[PDB]
Amino acid sequence: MGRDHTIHAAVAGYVKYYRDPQLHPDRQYIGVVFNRNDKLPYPKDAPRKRKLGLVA
Amino acid sequence: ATFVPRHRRPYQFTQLVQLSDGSTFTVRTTMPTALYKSAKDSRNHLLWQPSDKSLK
Amino acid sequence: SRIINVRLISMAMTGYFYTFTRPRTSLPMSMLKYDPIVRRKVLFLEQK
Amino acid sequence: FLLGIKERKLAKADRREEYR
Amino acid sequence: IPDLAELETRSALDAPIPSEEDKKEFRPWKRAADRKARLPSSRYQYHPPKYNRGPLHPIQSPPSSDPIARDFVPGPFNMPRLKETFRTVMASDLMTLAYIHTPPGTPKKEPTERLRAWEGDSPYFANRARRAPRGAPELPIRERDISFRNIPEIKEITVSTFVPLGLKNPDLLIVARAVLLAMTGTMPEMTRSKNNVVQWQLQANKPAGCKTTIYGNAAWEFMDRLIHLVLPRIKDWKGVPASTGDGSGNVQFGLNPEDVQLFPEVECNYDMYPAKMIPGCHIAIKTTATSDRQAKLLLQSLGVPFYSN
Amino acid sequence: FEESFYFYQKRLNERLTAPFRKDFYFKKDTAADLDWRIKLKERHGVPAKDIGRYNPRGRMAWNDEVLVGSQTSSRKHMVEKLLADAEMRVSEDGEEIPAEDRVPV
Amino acid sequence: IFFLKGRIMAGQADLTDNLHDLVDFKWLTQEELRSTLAEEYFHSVKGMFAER
Amino acid sequence: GGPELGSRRRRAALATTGNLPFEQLPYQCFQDARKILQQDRAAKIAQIVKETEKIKLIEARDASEFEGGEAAKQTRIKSLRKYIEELKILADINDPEVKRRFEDGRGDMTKPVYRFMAERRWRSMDYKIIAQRISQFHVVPDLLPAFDPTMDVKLSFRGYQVSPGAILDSRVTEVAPTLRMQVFDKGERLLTVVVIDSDVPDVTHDNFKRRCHFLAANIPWDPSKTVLSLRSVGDRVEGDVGKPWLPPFAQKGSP
Amino acid sequence: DPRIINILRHFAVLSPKRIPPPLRFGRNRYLRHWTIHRAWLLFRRQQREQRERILMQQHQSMSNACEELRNTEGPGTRETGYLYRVAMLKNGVYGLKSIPIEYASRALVETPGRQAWNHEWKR
Amino acid sequence: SSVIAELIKEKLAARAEYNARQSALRKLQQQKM
RNA sequence: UGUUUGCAAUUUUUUAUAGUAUAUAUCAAAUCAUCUUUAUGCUAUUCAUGGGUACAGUAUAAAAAUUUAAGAAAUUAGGUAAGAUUUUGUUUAUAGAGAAAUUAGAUGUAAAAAAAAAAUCUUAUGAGGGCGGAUCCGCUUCUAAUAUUUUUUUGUAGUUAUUAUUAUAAUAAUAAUCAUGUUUAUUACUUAAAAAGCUUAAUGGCUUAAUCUUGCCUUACUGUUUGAUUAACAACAAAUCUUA
Ligand SMILES: NC(=O)c1ccc[n+]([C@@H]2O[C@H](COP(=O)([O-])OP(=O)(O)OC[C@H]3O[C@@H](n4cnc5c(N)ncnc54)[C@H](O)[C@@H]3O)[C@@H](O)[C@H]2O)c1
Ligand SMILES: [K+]
Ligand SMILES: [K+]
Ligand SMILES: [Mg+2]
Ligand SMILES: [Mg+2]
Ligand SMILES: [Mg+2]
Repeated sequence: MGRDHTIHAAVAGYVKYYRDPQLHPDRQYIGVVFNRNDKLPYPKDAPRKRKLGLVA
Repeated sequence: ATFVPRHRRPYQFTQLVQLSDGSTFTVRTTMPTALYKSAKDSRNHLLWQPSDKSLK
Repeated sequence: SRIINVRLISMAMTGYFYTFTRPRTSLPMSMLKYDPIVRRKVLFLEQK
Repeated sequence: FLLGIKERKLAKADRREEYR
Repeated sequence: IPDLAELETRSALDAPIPSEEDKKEFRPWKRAADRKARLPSSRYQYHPPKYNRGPLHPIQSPPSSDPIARDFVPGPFNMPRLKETFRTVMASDLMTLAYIHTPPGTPKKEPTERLRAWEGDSPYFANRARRAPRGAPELPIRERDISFRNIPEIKEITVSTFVPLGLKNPDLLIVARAVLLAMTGTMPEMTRSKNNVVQWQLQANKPAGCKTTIYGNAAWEFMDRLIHLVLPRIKDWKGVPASTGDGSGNVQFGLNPEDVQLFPEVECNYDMYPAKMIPGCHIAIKTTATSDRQAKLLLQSLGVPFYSN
Repeated sequence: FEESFYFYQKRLNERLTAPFRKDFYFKKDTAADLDWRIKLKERHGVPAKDIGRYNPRGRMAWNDEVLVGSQTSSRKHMVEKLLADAEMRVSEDGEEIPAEDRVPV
Repeated sequence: IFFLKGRIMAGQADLTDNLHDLVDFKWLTQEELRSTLAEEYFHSVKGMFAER
Repeated sequence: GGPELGSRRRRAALATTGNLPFEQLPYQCFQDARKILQQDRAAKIAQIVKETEKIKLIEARDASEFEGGEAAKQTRIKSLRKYIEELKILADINDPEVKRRFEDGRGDMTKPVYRFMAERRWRSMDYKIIAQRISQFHVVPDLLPAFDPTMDVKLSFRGYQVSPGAILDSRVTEVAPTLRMQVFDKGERLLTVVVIDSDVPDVTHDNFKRRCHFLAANIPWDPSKTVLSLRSVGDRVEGDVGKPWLPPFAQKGSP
Repeated sequence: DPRIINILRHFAVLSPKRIPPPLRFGRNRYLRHWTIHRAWLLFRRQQREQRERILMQQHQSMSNACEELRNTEGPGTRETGYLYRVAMLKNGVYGLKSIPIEYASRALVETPGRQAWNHEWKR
Repeated sequence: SSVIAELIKEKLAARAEYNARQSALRKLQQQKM
């Protein structure tokens, strides 16, 4: 989130509009998933899905 | 960093309060007097002793 | 007229400066800023 | 400071002994 | 027994009471004098921090109970006669006076939701905001029955003094601050005006009074001085109005300036305050009661006469 | 335990409460002031009458805990000292009343 | 028998010209009370007792 | 008056004062407060004998008698057994010497009392920081679905204690670390130590893989043992080393 | 003005800089205070548990009598539980004259008065 | 103050030793600067 | 000799010793300005300005102090850390006090403790599962975790007291039960909407912080640079956000 509340992607991926009742009961969030078939919000107990993002 | 305020209390004494009936009890007060002889009190007021005829 | 633009001159005598605004009915400005000539944080003081 | 008063007070006592 | 074996065998609480001979040779005043030296200091030199940065800061503050702590207040010094009197005798009566017998197998009452929701067949009712409090804008607290587990008691007392004229004569606030100092035994906190009125010359956000709050035994002792030494001496006093009460178990009333000097703490030094600078105070007695009638009943149990307002 | 505890806490109050200003209760050079000063000298400067002899300040302030059997912490000793103070020791002229001509309370 | 509880502000009990056939009266503590009254009569009225 | 007696204040105060136990100091309030706790510990020990003999009666009782069978008999002895443990801790939690012995490190950790205070010390600060390191560094849910630590673990490299979550040098972390573990539970159990590196970069599949840098098992540990050196896991102490200590390393460029 | 200065001198003493500092106890003194603290809190428990035990017993006695009273009948041609329903009424309990001022006003005192009790009181 | 003097001497020596070391190293820093 | 005078009590570090990496002591720093004359004076008494005497735990003559409220005022707005979380209005009551002045209030619940059976999905960097083409992709069984069921149940004690039976104890029922803790308890969840506050109108947002309070600060930094504003304003330029 920027200064004026503008939301930007931090990673390459696909935009996903969802609601996280575990995080906040009455908020709606925007995310970015590395796999288009994934669904948010990710279960709090699942391992974090992250990409290396480096070249050798 | 919330400040921890220190209590500012004045010197206190232990005073004997002798009511108009002669009964004496101990109290914690700030006055320097040792014995407070009370000539007038609830034990010598008609409003608190409506049935008493001596005060009537 | 109420606000003036002052110049905070470096005290490393490197000639770098910072310009900030402040009201006339106030005290002179004085800050610890980064001088890019010597590449170190030095004391900057108002010009006059 | 405190010990200084001790030496000065003790010194004053020696002057007083001679007076007495 | 194996359970007893797990206990600390070197128990110090089971040691014999000290003897008399050893008691005679224990003279803390002689030990220091004979040494003629300063004992080395201990390496444990932890002192309570002046500021609590947070729960994970390396240096933490101790609980207020600890004597070294900067919030420590010496414990009780005596038993207030009014706190003893109420609990020993009065308490059994209030429980007896106000009692409603519940059958043996009465089902527990389920408290109703005071913020109602919309239930019905209209598709709009699902996501409607919870309804407002029915009646008053703010929800009033529900009364608790007087049982052996809930006996109304006095908790704290707040004495508040408002001195509008102080703004112009700053010496009215200094004297006012001193009166509440000796009357209650605490350091009053100055208060500021909040409204602006040109007719009354009242200006907003300026120091125009002080207040104090005494808790625990200090509150009980304050009631003793009020009910038995101050209030009986007021001339032509009728009693506490029967309309007093905020609807939650708190009683409030006001004293006149000539009755504030009747306090035993104020009269002894009545000549130390400049003339006609003694203020009037508002005394708010906060109790554990949950209703106005339960509070008035409590005060009646402590010898407080009420008059029909 | 209650008696010992109160005495223990009363002495702790000496080390944490503000000092007593006699000027706030007695006017200088009066019967009350002079009478308070004489009795204050008998108490060795302690403005209180139920805590014995203890100085919150000084090199010997640490010794605030009485030994076993201390009559000072008893209630009979408190009432005795407090009643030995209510008697006036100075007449209205500022002269110390003789010890034999003092009226007990 | 249902026993109510009463508080006496002042005065003394007088058995003169009593309607009920009462002979003597005495004010006893909780300790002396159990010795005078019967066991069953005492076991029923001991729940009303107080600390002191 | 050597260093084996304590600090300079003790060695100094132990030669200018009298020889008398701390519990026997002739102080009014201290001896009047020790008499209240005295008859209390006697009342708690008198309760442990009444609850102990009450279990035998319930133990030697046919399950058929209980209206709930054998299930209602184990839940009644469960609450009784737990009620005894609290009485054993409440019998010495007020002792002034037990507090002194535990603070001086000379307390026996095989007794419930000392383990109760030792656990109340760990939770006060040490648990809080490690509970924070687990969340902030994303140990959970990365490694485990949910984890609430129950024992203390402090690792030191070459004597110097390293704080939790501290970037260490590749030379300092070249030898097996020493674990200063304190267990607050009763009995002796086997503890398995696994050091896993969860940030090994795999450039082929564009993701991270997990690499185990140390693995050991079958390590007997009691609440009286404090230090464990990961070097002598199979030489001095009993244990099975699945994989010896691998020097941590991190290639240039990767976080 | 001189009287006001006397007032200020009282507040100047209560200033945070003038008041005494936080206590500084050694280990032996601190441990001794810990026992005094520990015992006092336990002593309150015993007074609390004792005060709460008596309050519980009294309530049970009232409930027993009330529950029993509800089942009884009479006197004479009165329906069962009439007396129970009459006892639960709270007429004047929350009024102004509910509890007599004299009984409540009298409190416990360390020592008795000149006349501890008045037997000459007449209706 | 028979045995305490011996202990105080160990205290004074330790303080004096460090005070000498502090001055023996502060002089070194003033040479590198 | 900083740190409370009766004795290994906080964290890290320095040094030393024993020791084969641990252990104790020691040192420094952080946390905190606790006040420190061992008596030299005072007090009482006595004896000729003076000389003694006093014997101290019920401590003492032997140190109660020895050479003008900022926590009553300032509406100070940014970085960062911590703490607090309805502050507005309305309403109730409250000496002076009135339509209009201050203060105190204004939701409810929980805190001994569960175990166990199957089912419905969903997930898993779980079994490197199996089969097609360890990790990719499509199929997939098993375990695990979350969610859900009103599901299938079992247990719901112990402690204090009461009552009932039984021979102070046992059993059953009933009521209470967050409490080893300075009751001003504490901690967690909950408490419609509007309103207050956030440099200024209006709109949206924030109460889990963007508000408020406090501590230390001045990144309101220098150079270059990324991706966007469905390719800013339907061009260009001046602009806005953002990355390294
Ligand atoms: N505070 C707790 O630890 C605690 C624990 C369980 C229950 N409760 C409940 O809280 C309510 C009040 O607690 P409480 O019973 O401890 O009240 P309390 O009377 O014992 O304590 C209240 C205040 O009075 C003081 N006090 C108590 N006894 C005293 C005495 N003998 N002499 C002088 N001062 C004394 C205390 O220091 C405290 O400040 C009760 O209903 C009780 O059941 C409290
Ligand atoms: K700030
Ligand atoms: K609201
Ligand atoms: Mg802001
Ligand atoms: Mg408001
Ligand atoms: Mg365009």
